[PDB]
Amino acid sequence: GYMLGSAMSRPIIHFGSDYEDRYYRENMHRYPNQVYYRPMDEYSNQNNFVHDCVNITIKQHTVNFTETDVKMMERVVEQMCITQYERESQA
Ligand SMILES: [Cl-]
Repeated sequence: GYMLGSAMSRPIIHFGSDYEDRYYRENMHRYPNQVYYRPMDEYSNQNNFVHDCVNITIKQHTVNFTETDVKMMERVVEQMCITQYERESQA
């Protein structure tokens, strides 16, 4: 029973690796702009929410993708899952 959030903008994250900084700029459109999540009411801890959200969002979006893609999406979808938590908090 994982819901799917509405579209949001993909963040722009900068990486220490010059390769990865640039890889992200070019490929960022290949990554989710929505996130899967179990509902905020089933968690006391945002860390568990985000962790779940990242795991499911990245599975659903691969169930095409490099190892580098998965580092990218780990940092970037976390940040989107945090945004989504913010969305549910406000509500
Ligand atoms: Cl996480």
